[PDB]
Amino acid sequence: ELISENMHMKLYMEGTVNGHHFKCTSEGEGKPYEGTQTAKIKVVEGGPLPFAFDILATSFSKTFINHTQGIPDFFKQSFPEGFTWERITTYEDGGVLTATQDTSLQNGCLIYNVKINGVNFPSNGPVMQKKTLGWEASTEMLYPADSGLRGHSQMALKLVGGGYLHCSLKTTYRSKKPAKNLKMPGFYFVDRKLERIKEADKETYVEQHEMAVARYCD
Repeated sequence: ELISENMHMKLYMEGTVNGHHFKCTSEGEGKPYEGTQTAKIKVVEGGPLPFAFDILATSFSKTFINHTQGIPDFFKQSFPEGFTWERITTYEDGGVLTATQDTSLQNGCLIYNVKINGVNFPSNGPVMQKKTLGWEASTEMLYPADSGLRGHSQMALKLVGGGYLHCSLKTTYRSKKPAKNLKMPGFYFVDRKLERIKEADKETYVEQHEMAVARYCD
């Protein structure tokens, strides 16, 4: 019940991509039970980034998923302790972006800390050439594994000039709450779309929106 109808989040992010160091911060809010949220994001060091902001988008919030059909909510159950997540995104043209994240709750506000390693992005590929046009909608499948929850998804990054770049995502979410105090879900799906409200100055400011809704087969 530490998770109310409207919640605010604050985030710190640091990492490198192809050797380029950067940091970002964000402030956001959303409706955890409706599965919607928006974050206002700033590149605060290393800007303007020499790579498409799109590769960072999935690293800016699992408490904001509308868990329907009575699906136990691993994320909302984890508070006040919180949870971590860890992920590899593999791009078909050779780049990989891993991220590790901590989610905690401090004085009613969600606090995210994220670490990023982006490696081997092709120098003349669309990510390093900033020739990308955002993500299509996607679905993640989630089920218990390794004492946490494993998630898998595939995403398509739209490209300037047509065509898409395919990626796979593989995540593990880990609760910082004793397992005995968690009701695990069974296998399920989360459908989500990630959109921009606005951006400015070579992606050094981006306002990002996500809607995410959990379900079974339909």
